[PDB]
Amino acid sequence: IVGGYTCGANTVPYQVSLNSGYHFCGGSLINSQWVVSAAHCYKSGIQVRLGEDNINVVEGNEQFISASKSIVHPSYNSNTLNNDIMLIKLKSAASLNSRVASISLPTSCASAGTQCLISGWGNTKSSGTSYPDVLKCLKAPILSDSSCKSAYPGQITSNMFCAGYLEGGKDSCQGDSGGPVVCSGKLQGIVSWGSGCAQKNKPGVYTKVCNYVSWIKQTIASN
Ligand SMILES: [Ca+2]
Repeated sequence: IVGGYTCGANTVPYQVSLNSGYHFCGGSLINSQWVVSAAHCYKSGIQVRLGEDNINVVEGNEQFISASKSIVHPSYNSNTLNNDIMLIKLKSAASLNSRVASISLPTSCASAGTQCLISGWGNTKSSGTSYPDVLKCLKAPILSDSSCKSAYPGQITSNMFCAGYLEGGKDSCQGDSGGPVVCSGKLQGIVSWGSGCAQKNKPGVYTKVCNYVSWIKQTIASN
């Protein structure tokens, strides 16, 4: 996260770190056994880390659970990042408490202008490189469809939305991928892509979760 702030330990209790020997992507806990992330975060040998603040120190509230199964969206396109969504099942159920908690799925899609909370352990620099140890947060608004498509002509599907600041300086970045965008208490987005981070006229692009709620529900009911 570029130009964000320190969240505060366990104030975002649905935030997970995906670990394959090192943190590489975020995710969201949506019930005691399931995590939503980005399909481009796919890899084998995922361990899901819940209750994290400092991802390099064991602070006492963590739960480390291996994934039993990953399921990339059937229509995921790795060229365009259309349908950039994946489900991860945990080998055992997480214990839910004040520090580990699920986030609700949306019943209806979010509206342009709505302020949302984006979080992760990704790069905090615009052009350089610095990765944080504690969880970073950012408030950012959903941008109109028209301004999104203007920023990224010929690249935006109806399964994507833009959020952020056209003036630049505030954005998600690499290492935040797969993490949450939470608006009005619902998971509305997944950190997907962007042209650089925090650049003028290049806002963040997010997977539009409300288009996938049927697929998530049926997949969880069968696996
Ligand atoms: Ca930790």
